[PDB]
Amino acid sequence: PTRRLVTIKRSGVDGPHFPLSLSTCLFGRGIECDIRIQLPVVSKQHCKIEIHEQEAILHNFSSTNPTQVNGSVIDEPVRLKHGDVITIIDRSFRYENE
Amino acid sequence: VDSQGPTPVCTPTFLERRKSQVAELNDDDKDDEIVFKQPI
Repeated sequence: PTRRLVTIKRSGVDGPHFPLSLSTCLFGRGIECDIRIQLPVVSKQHCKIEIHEQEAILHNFSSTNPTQVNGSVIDEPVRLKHGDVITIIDRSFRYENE
Repeated sequence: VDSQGPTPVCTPTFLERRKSQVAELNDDDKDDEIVFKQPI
């Protein structure tokens, strides 16, 4: 896989990594989600990523708690760039491109 | 909480509890609260 995602812990230490091998990565409480979090403050889809030969696009489905990127909310769709970090409440995922 | 229940917005109380919880936790965090659907 070219795209790799690293999990950030509440303590600020990186742990297990998630390879975005699949063309779609969905974060949330829903099981159908590629990444599931057992937090009651997490939306069913929270964040959705779509990977196109062109580039990687992150969609914000969290209407209750918007996803933050580079320390900023993404009310609208945003193209992912190598080095861009997705931040969820107290948890964030570092995006690495190849 | 069911993956099909309510979704309360994260507030100052929730964030403070997590920070406290981290202090109450240790290297045992290893088993945080994130689950990977696909293999890693």
